[PDB]
Amino acid sequence: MELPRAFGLLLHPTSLPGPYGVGVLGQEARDFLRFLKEAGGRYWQVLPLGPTGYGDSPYQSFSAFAGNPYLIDLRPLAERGYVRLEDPGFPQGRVDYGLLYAWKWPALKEAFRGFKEKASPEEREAFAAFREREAWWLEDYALFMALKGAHGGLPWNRWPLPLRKREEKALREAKSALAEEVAFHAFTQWLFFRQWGALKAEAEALGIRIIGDMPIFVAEDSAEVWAHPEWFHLDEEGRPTVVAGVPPDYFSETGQRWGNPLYRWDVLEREGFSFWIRRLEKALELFHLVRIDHFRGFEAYWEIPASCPTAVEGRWVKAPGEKLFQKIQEVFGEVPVLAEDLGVITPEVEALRDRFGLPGMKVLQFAFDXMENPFLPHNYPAHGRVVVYTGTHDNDTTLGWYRTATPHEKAFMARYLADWGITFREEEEVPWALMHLGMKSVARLAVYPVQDVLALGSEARMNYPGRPSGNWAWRLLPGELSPEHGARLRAMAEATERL
Repeated sequence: MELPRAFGLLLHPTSLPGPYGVGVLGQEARDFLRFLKEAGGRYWQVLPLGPTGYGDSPYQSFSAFAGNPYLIDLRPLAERGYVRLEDPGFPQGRVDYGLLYAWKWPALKEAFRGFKEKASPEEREAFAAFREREAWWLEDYALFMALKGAHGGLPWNRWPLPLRKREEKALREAKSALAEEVAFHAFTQWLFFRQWGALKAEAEALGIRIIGDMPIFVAEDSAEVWAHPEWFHLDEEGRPTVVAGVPPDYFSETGQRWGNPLYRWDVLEREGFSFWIRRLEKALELFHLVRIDHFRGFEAYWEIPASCPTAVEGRWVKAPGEKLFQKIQEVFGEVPVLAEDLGVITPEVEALRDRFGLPGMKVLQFAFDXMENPFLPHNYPAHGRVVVYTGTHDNDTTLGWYRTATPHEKAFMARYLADWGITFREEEEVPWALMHLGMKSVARLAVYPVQDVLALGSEARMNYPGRPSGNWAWRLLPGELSPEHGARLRAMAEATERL
């Protein structure tokens, strides 16, 4: 792809302001695009947009194709008279997922019954046309979700055998018995993609490009895994025999055990890689660029045995990334894909990343704990084909990171900033200082989390890997991201040839 000198902002839609407990795809989503555009930004980065389960994690989704029903704006539904909206008293600046689960799900089911009652026949036909078009994933997803309501919320590999093993009869039966619930689930998707679609056109008109996020491994308890068990390393009970993650590290004694099911790469290859083709086609329908997390996993992955509680035990296994990407380029003609190449990177990963022209990432928060550090701007690629962040959604906010930074990191940070003419007076100025450094760098694309723009502390951290609760809940306050914040970003971009 072509990456011009620009800046953008990272903001998961759940973090948008507005009523009813969670950011949605309506007015405030548009207001934020307007803000971005007037600030000179050309990129909006979001996290995966699928339905969430236990933990509320976008990275542990019930489906690789579906959209998050929590993101649906209920306001258009109320106007059409499908539902009456009663706000139960949501808190400010955070998603109370418990209340959202207890309130938003019923409200959606209400809107569906109300839709069936009053919707015009053209609305019903378009909905039905959507179901026919998206059928190759939707039928499994919608049945998957309905099956949870018939089975106490159990994961697919815990449902009765006939349903777990996907017998034709059991399936056809279940689909008949759960007809209405199956349709409700499909109705959430119809709404999601039409709403996302309208938002994507708004960004397009405003000249903003949306960077999507595609995890390499999908979730154990998900419709696609349930529908293609042969593609993953599962036992006959449908349970992972080995799981994903990363081995012991400099930054992690035990490493991280993700729990994701691992692909049977050889079986995907003989089959033709349709899963990947499908995922990319789909991502490109929603986004202009897509970031693939754990990119190095296309070359080799850490195979953790299921019966091991950490990441300490395991083995590296090669993956046919070279073959997959040659197939992708042959079939798509272009990989508008960004690579997440953090952690320990071998020359085999770099070769493969560079072989396909994929820009990697740089994280400033990791640049000061040691001049040779690759996260320092003077060590960036001569031509700047990289994305620089202060920190991602997995890191603390820059201010938060700085308050707990070691004495040697702070001292070197300040000496390095001065070498670039950047100085600061108070620790609260550190986010902007590092953003300026990133904008002054050769990195074609500087993308910053909105929390750094507001210089927020640790309370506004989005994900703390390792903590099981409290994540993905940060939300902006109405009018918190002000016009002055915009003009300030504009000037920085103007001053650094990013406009």
